[PDB]
Amino acid sequence: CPLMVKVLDDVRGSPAINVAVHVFRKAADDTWEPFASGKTSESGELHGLTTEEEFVEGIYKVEIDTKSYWKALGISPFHEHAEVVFTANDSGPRRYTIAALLSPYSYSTTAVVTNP
Amino acid sequence: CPLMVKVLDDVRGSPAINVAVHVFRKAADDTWEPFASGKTSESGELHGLTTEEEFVEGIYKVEIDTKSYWKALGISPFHEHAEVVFTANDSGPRRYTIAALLSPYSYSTTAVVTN
Ligand SMILES: [Ca+2]
Repeated sequence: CPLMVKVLDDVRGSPAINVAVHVFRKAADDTWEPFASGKTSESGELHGLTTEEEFVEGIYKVEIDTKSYWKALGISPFHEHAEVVFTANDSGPRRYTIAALLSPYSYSTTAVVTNP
Repeated sequence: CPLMVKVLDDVRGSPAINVAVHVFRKAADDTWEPFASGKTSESGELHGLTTEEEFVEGIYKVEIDTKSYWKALGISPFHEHAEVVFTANDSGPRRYTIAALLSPYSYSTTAVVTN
């Protein structure tokens, strides 16, 4: 599993469950092509987005649907989504974990990158 | 000043100076229309991006060119840029400050909206 996303809720001190995540890959015409998507589990994690084969080198955008998460909890948020944009696999396959720590008017995002 | 952007460097504990910042407004066709841009000052701040008359309700994207900032310092970065996408909503709080706290493999962003 070469791309994983983990999301935490900093208001309630819990994993952020059922958060929609969309991944896009920058296409040759500079548009964003849908690549993969899913929802976080009860642990706040989203596994199984892609495979080593499918996950070619390129520029990827991970969009985390934070606004819907806050709306479901009955909280007024500021951001539409959290966005993480990065070049992946430029020197061969790597494994990427994108974390997002969410508050209504702020978020933090970190990447952990490991070599298989 | 309806909109200000402040950028900080969490490796050296300093303002992030001469960082390119681009703001876009979402158009009816869902494309991103250039709205304002500039480079951060010696204080890490970018003022004078827009006026009250120009800054209408809608969805805005702030793209901060972090990759160019780190690479020039000789430090290898992860992100292409930092992105902040938000809805501007008319109410009492009318001055928006978007702050970005930068590290090579992470960033934090907060918004302060005051009256
Ligand atoms: Ca390459």
